[PDB]
This record gives sequence, structure tokens and C-alpha cells, in this order.
Amino acid sequence: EDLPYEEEIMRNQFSVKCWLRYIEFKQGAPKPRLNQLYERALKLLPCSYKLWYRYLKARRAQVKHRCVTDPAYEDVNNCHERAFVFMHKMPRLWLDYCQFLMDQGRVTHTRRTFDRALRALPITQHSRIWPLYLRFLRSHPLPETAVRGYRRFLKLSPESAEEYIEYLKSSDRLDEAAQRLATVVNDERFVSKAGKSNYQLWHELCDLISQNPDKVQSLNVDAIIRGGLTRFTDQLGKLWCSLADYYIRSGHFEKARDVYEEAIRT
Amino acid sequence: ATVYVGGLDEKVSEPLLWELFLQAGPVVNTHMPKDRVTGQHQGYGFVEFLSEEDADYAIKIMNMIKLDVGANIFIGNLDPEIDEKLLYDTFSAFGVILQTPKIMRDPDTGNSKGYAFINFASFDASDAAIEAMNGQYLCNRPITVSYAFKK
Amino acid sequence: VFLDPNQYQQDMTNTIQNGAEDVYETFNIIMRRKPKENNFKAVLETIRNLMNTDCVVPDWLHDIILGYGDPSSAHYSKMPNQIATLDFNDTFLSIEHLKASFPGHNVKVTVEDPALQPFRITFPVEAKTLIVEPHVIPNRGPYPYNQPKRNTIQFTHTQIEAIRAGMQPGLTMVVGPPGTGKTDVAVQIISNIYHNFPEQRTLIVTHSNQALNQLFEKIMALDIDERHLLRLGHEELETEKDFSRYGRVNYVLARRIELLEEVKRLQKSLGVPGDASYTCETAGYFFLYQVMSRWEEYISKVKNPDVTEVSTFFPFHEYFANAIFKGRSYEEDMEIAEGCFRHIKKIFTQLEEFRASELLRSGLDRSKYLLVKEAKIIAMTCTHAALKRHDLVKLGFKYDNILMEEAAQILEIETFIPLLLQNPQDGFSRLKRWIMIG
Amino acid sequence: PPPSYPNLKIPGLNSPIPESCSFGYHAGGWGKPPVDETGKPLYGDVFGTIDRTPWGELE
Amino acid sequence: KRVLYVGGLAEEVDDKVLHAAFIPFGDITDIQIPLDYETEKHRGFAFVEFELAEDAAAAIDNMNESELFGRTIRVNLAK
Repeated sequence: EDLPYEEEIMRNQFSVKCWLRYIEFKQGAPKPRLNQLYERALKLLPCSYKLWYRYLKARRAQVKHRCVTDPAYEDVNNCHERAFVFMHKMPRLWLDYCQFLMDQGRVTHTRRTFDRALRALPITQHSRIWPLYLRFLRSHPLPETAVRGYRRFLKLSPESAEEYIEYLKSSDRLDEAAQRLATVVNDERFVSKAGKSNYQLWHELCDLISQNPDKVQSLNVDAIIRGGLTRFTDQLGKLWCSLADYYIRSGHFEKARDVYEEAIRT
Repeated sequence: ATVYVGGLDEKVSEPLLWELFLQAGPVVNTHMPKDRVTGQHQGYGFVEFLSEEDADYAIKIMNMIKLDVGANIFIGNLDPEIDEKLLYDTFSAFGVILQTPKIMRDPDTGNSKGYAFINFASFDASDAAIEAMNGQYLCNRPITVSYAFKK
Repeated sequence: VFLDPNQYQQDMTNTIQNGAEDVYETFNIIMRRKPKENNFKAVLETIRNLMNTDCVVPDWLHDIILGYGDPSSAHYSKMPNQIATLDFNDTFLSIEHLKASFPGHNVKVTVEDPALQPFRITFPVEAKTLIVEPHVIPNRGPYPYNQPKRNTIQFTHTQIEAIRAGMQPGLTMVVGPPGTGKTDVAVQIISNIYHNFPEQRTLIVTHSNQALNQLFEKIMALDIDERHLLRLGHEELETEKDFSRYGRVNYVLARRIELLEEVKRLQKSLGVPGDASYTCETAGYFFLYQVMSRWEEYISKVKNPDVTEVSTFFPFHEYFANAIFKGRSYEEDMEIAEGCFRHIKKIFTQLEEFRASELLRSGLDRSKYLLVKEAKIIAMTCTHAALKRHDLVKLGFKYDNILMEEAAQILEIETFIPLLLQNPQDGFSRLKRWIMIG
Repeated sequence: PPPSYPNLKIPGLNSPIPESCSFGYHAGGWGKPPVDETGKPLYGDVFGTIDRTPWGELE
Repeated sequence: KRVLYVGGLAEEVDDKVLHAAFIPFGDITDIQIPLDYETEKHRGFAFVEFELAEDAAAAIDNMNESELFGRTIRVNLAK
């Protein structure tokens, strides 16, 4: 049926339905046919983006024995053929190729492609690149804080901000944990802290956990013990935390008697 | 064969009950032998499907069909795709609902972010329900339920 | 009005403890002053803040400022990060001027052809030989008028050493007598820094508006894109162009309109149907779809080679029909096509940079975006900087090189205040060069 | 469906898509047409693969 | 269930802006915007028909109460 398929496409090249039917009819597709349909649809009309992405995914599923060397380049080339098509299929295929193929070297190219799709900025792609960046930083936490800053400085999101704060608190002692702690205890508005919790004490708890033994620059006692002394409103909670902070912050040769006098006053 | 029609809806008539029994399998008995005073539905009924596996899969199917000392339970990762009566019936399998599930949805739009709280009958009721649905299969985002916070 | 919290606390404490009368309930007169003479509080607040931060200054500058240690620890010859080969293309007008700008240096050219002598100078580190390499500036399109201007001031050997010290990292002090060409050497250093380092930002600090007007007039004669220059101030225009925030916003909008029109014309010349007007994002999409694709195909065709096919495969003949190929040699036609593609890429880059003007509707947001990212050279006065240093640090303005004129007319605090106009970078100061001429 | 009754096929579950049905897992679709791990459905096909004029009649 | 109503549109919001802001969820089939011929401006609302009902449902989930032209808009099933 190859000859009548070509006899239809000679007069109906602009019809892609005949091309899809011809690709379905031959159940041996990618011997000549994947490249032929790609060439015909890429020289005929700048359309059929969904069918082209589906065919690229089907070929990737078919040629995945040698997982991705040539199929990855083919999917990337078809994805670059999308000029300004900010769809929910080409970024998905780019992320799939960055997951299967080489990553974190070419994932910079995938991030650049996501930014190029996000130049017109509809909020669908960054909400998929930032979780993809956090999942890709599961072996090396170098760009995790950077994606967190690109999402927190370009999107107001309390749940994402709390996730990034737990991400930077998953560091050694105070590696960006102090910055997220200060940004979470700042509390200019009242929507970000109320995202996944409402107690008006989690910020004091985080300030006290920052007052814990860590390796921050100084962050010694000033703001944390200051706020815990003025607006405590919790019996023996801020007092004990302040006594321990003056107990072991750095040596505490004079801060120990500071905690003792604080206990003698209150 | 014998199936407990729990959260047995008041006006949801035994006639359509038996028609769904047939539309699932062997509609042999649909009965909710009620209070000798009320006449309305008594919260648990006997539905006999004369084949055991028929009643088993019919039960797996017709579950979730949409028929103050702190007895309120918080239920999150919430399915936004539910209705009021169906959610109330699902919650009420282990007790009454003294407040239908108030879904903490955003007000800008009318579409929820995935949390709610529900006043059940008992705290042990919220316990059992939140246990059987702890992490378990919610509609699209799996359930996560327990005792509720106070606002 | 906001009252002094420390002074209010002192007054309240005195009233509470010593029975004093209420000082806040006895004021009967309110005095105002000239705003140009009423900046003492702002300077004192900048001082208190810069004393409350870690004061992260360059590691080669702390001891120098402190008045002790080796005074030569900030020179270019003593910096370990000294650049060997530096592009002084538009600094020297001719090879004789280049050789004569170093009486004590022996010039060794990488080409013997006197017709082959843009020059790059590589320094040793016997050792008094400079490796001079002539270069050809890449073609910028088929438009001969698009060729970049060049400075014509025949700098002396002292000016050459000052410009070289400015192009090298460290602290560079220029002692200029009246009419010694201080503006000329400053403009040459700024242009060399912008051209050798396009990823760096230059902060220009003056004492009065006259020095800034003269520096802008001097820059206007060089190859400096006006889209990266910015002038801050809180005044009578002295320049032929508007370098303030509002002038830059209007110019960016007009250039973006011109770029959208040129993109529509290029689309029409390429045979792409569609009457829709393009924006910056759609312009980038249409570029990466049609222009990048056609350029990649033509490059695979002619760069993977006849002189005729180089023009037969040009996909921008109709786009360049208003202006290409000579058919003499393969290299020349390839360079001309590359220059046309470079002009098109410049159009796409200018559009991508201006898209922020559609991303921010307010003029103040547009000025903030241009000052923080788009601009590469931001100029201002010592007083304006001392007043708005907090605003700069809060908004996130950053800079790599600092050039100051009339430093002999700036107060000490007015010279230190420009060095902390941004936060430190991962524990280190981002400043790379500190040039002061006066 | 039914262990010993079953002679009923469910539409979208054991029968094919009713006219213009939608596959998907949200509220309003058909979901996973129940199939084996080898691809054969739960039963049936959950996906989907004269002249009767009366002689004497009044005008 | 492919056609959704979107209200609260700022005066500058246009068919191209709507296509750009809704295109991320999936291909769009049509955009209809009622305008007032006496003023030449829209009435603050529009109807977007996407190719896919699932893409329209995702766009409804992600766009309702979202920001466009500095203001919150409403997104819902049109009928």
C-alpha cells in the first residue's frame, strides 16, 4: 500500500491525516517511514505539533534499546523546530530527554529551552522546571538554591517557599538555612507563613533552631533572643531556649551569667 | 451475599437501590428494614447479591457512589472533584456528620488547594475513618486524614 | 513626620525618671530648609548602615583604605589576577603610535606585513617585550554605516599607561593637570573595559553634573550602544541624548518598536504568512523557528564550498535587498553572510532585552530593570550615590569596575560611599577595578 | 462486574466508550479501561476494537 | 467541556495575550471576546475554547484566581 499511499500524498501532501494513516498501515514504521513522514511534514507545513511530538515519543519508545544517542538528538531537533510553541508537550519531551540522556551538562540546555519557552511567561513551564530542578538536584545540590531563588523571586508561593526552606535546611549546619530562616521569620505579609501552618510560633521555633549550634557567620543572639524576650507569649518555651542560646553559642564565658541573671529576673 | 449499605441515604429509594443492584449483578434483595417509627432509611441496610463475588465487586464499585469537644477531623491532600452529599456520605460511613466537610478552598476562584475539615460524630469515629483513609485511595489526590486543628 | 526614636526614648526616659516636662508637647515652631543643603541625616544614616554591615571591601583595598601597609599592594603589576593579553583595539590609532606609547618596551608583532598593522597587547611576566597582535573587527552587516566608530585622540605614553592600568585589575590613581585629557583617558578606559568585558558593569562616579555631561558627550563619540548606558539623578539636560531613566525608557520603547517592525519586514521577506504584529516573546519564537533554522541549514550547506553557492544559499537576500556578495573569494562572502546573520542576531538580542518593557508597565519598574540588568554602565554623582545607596543595595544593583573623576573634589566619606553600593558576592566584594582620576 | 451473574458489561468499564467519552483520571472521564497486564481487558472490550413498513395503516 | 469563560480581564488584555497566557496548557481552538462597538473595548470577559477538555481542565485548575495584567481573573467552564 506504499504506492497508493504516495499516490494520495502526491495530491494530498497538505493533508497530514493521510500521512498518519500511512504510518499506521506499515507495521514496521521506522525503517524508511519515520524519516519520510518527518521530512514531508517538515517541508510541507509548519503545523502538526501534537502529532510530531507523539511520533517523537513513539520513536523514542521504539529506538530505546540503545537508549538515547540518535533518538535524543532527533527529539531535540523536532523540539527546536517548534519556534514559539509554548505547549505542554514539547517542554515535557525536553524534560524526558534530559532525564534519559546526559543530564546536568545538557540539562543547562534544557533549562535554557524552558527559559526560551518562558520568555512569554505563561505560568505552566516554570511550575514544571522548578520541581524538575529540585528532583534533578537529588545527586548534586549546586543549583537547588538558584532555582529556589528564581522561583521565590519570580513567584509568590508559600508551599514552594517552605519546601525550599526545608531544602536549604537539609544542608550541613547553616548553608542557606540561615537565609531561609531569616526570610521565614521576617514575615512582612501574612500569607506565606500561613501556607501550611498557622500557629504564630513556628517562626520563633525556627529562630531558636537557628540559635542552635551551627556554622552561620554570627547570628548569635540578637534578633532571636530579642523577639523571644519581647513577644514570647509561651510559658517556659522562649525562656529556656534563650537560656540555652546564652549557654552554648560560642564559649559563653560571660553569656552563662547572662542566662543566670535572665532566669533570676523572669 | 449480604452487604451492609452504610451511610444509607434517607431519600435514596430502595427501588433505584435494587436497580443499581441489577446494573451491577444479581439483584436478589435490596432491603433497609428501618425503624418501626420513622419509615426513612436506617443508616445500614442488607443488600443481597446471590453471588458472593458479585456482591464483592459490586461493593467495591458502589462504595464512594454519591448516595462540641473536638469531634472534627482534618482531611487533606483533598480531592477537589467531589460534591457535598457524596463527601458527607463517604465520611459518615464510620459516624454521623455534625458538619459537612468544609473544604478550605481559595476564595479568589472557587477551586480548592486540597484541604478540608469535617465534624464527624465521635473522636473514635474520626480515628477509624482517618485510619482506614490514612494515605489511602482518594479520588485523584490520595487522602490524608486525622484529628483536626482548632482555628 | 517621623521623630528620632533614640531621642524620643531619651526624652521619655528623662520625663519618667527625673520628672521632666513633656518635650514633645512644647514645640511651637517648625523650620524647613533648602533640600540641597538638608542631606546630613541621609549621609549619617548611610554611615550607620555601612557601619552595621560587615563592610566587605576588596581584600587588596582594606589595608590601603586603613592608611597602613604597602601602598603598592593594589597596583596592576602586584595583582595576581593580572590579564596577560588585553584588547585595546580602539585605543591605538596606528602601529607607530602603539610602539611610541611604550618607549621602554620592544614591540613584537604577530604579523610582519605592514599592511597588516584593532590591536591586542600581551605582556610578559627579555621581559620588556610586548606581543602586539592586529585583529579584524567582525563584520556587523551589509550596512557600511553600521561600522563602529573609533576614538581619534592620539594618546601619549602616560595616557597609554593610565589606560592600561585601568584595563588591568586593582586600584588605579590618575593625577591629571588642568587639561591633561582626563576625560579622554577615562572614556578610553571605560570603552576598553566595556569591549573587553561585556559581562561586567561599570559604575561612573562624579562630583557634579558637569563631569557626567562631559563623560556622556565623550562616550557618545565611541562605539557604545546607548541601550546599556544609564544616568541617575534626582536636572537640565546637557547631552544630545537622554541618559536618564525616562529617556532610556522612551528610547528602549522606540527601539523595540523599530525591532518589531524590522522583524515583521524580515518575516514578509522570508515568505511567512501572517498579518499579526510581533512582540518580543513572539519575535524570539519566530527567530528561533525560521531564522535560526535557515541559518543552521545554510551553515551546514556552505560550512561543512564555492563562492557562488555561498550567495545562492543565502536565506536573507530579500531581507538584505535594501542594502551584498562580491564573488571574489570564499572567505569574503562567508564573512559578509556572517555579518548579516550577526546583524539579525543583534536585532533578536535587542528585542529579547527590551521584552521587559512589556513585562513591566510602570516606568519606575522599567528603570529598575534597566539599572539592575540591562545597563552595563551606570553614572551618577557622589551625593546622589550617598543618598540612594540603600535603594541600590535593596534593589540589587551590582557592578564590577568603578571609574571616578574629580576624586580630589570628593570628601573621604563621599569616596568610600561608592565602594559599598552593593552586597558582597559569596563572602567577597564584587569590585574588580577601582580607578580614580583627579 | 458479578461472580456468577456477570452477563452485564459496564459502559466505559467493560464496554467501549459511550458516544464521545473521555479517557483520563480526573472527575469526568473514563480512566483505565480494566485490562490484564498482558493487555486483554477485564472482559469484553472496555476500550473498543429490512423495510419495516406496516401494510395496512391509516393516513 | 473545552470552552471556558475567563472574566476580570484588564483593558490591555487582548486575544494575543490570552493565547499566550493559555497556550501553555494545550492547543487552543478559538478565542471569542465580546466588545462594545461604541467604545471599541472589551467587556472584561472572554471565552477560550481549547482543543482538549483535559487541557482546558488543567488551565482552569492553574489559571483560576491567577494574575494577568496585574489583576485576578476568573476562569471556569463556560457552559
